Amino acid sequence: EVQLLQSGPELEKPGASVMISCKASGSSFTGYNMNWVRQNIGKSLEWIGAIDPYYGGTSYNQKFKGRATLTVDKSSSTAYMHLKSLTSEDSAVYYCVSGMEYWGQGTSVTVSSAKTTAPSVYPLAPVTGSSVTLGCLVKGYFPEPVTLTWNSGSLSSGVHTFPAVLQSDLYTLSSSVTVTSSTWPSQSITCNVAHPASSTKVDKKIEP
Amino acid sequence: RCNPNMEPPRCWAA
Amino acid sequence: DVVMTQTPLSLPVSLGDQASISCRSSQSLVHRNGNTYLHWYLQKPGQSPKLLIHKVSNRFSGVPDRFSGSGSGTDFTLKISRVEAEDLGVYFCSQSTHVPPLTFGAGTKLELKRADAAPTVSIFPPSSEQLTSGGASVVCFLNNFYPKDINVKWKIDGSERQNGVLNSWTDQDSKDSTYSMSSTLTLTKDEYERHNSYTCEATHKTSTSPIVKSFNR
Repeated sequence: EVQLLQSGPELEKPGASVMISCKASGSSFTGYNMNWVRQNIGKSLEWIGAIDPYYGGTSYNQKFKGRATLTVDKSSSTAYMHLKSLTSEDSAVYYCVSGMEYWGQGTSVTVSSAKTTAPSVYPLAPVTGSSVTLGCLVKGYFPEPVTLTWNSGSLSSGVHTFPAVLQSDLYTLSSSVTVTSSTWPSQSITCNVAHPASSTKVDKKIEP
Repeated sequence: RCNPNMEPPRCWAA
Repeated sequence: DVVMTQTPLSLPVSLGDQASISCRSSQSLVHRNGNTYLHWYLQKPGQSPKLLIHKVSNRFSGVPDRFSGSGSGTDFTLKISRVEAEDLGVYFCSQSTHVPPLTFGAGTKLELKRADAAPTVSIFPPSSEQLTSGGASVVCFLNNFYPKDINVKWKIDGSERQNGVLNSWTDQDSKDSTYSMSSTLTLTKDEYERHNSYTCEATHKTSTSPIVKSFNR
């Protein structure tokens, strides 16, 4: 039982560098090599390299061209991965993996030139068996994340909130809510959206 | 060190 | 580098079914020392991968008996004898015989079967709020469908528009095992106002004909 704790989400600009940590405990270790593997939007996995905590030797994936640097701080049971000359290609979730057996929780790295940007929030009104569908469009924000609810969680059944997608170089998200057709517009439906990075909190009532 | 359960005992870290 | 090819990419199953996933390597993974460093991981949704099988057939600590690995040389198979809900996820093979680099297959998604279901399609004109701002996004939801393969086109006054379309798909739904999709077409206000008929057009297994929802501006 090796427990591996990784540092939090990183946002960097193109050309910059990133360093992520991995704190090892357990359990516990047999001093196995610490590996680093990233996973891109498509869920494919790419091994970056491995370092031996003991004598400090390393093995790197040639394809990184020495942009990657692995180190260990023996005195603190901490491994680090440093990656330089970042491009959008390097946006991924990065994992530390002890002896290829135990995986950390992953660290999101987003490489982007975008600056923090509040979204615009738009109500999506219709025009259906027993039901009607409404929606909410949260357009042009940066960075992740946003949170979205309907009538403050009152409606959660039959909600679909879709993964944000990065229609360059800002995020857009949408959400639909499906209710009994007799109940709207006779009853109010409202989209509640928050985007903390921009101090955005808005409620949009959907009107006929 | 090498993890003989996942890789050769005489791996690059040996 | 060793290329790892897994098949199929997706495998629908019912609970209790037997399931079988294949991994082919571009080179023999038999090491000089006589061992074969072929391993299998499962990544559940929202989680990190976990080791299931190492060196072809050895179950890792805590892994149940229903998982079994076999194969040799360049041909390998993970079998699950009686599938449970906790087994649903993405299975990846990896090899560490020839390194660097260690390599992985692209993964096989184990998903739950259910009866086929046509999408519920809803279409939405731009809000006034957005038109004020000079933009016009038209949105289409295609909700609670099965199976997961689906296509959408946008057609405006009898011509397809492919520029400015943004799609997002959910993962399989925890309750009802369906999929959903959202498609947004973004135009300028002036562009939107230059046309009258807007249609979201889908193809899905559940109809031989396209499934359309439309409005007139």
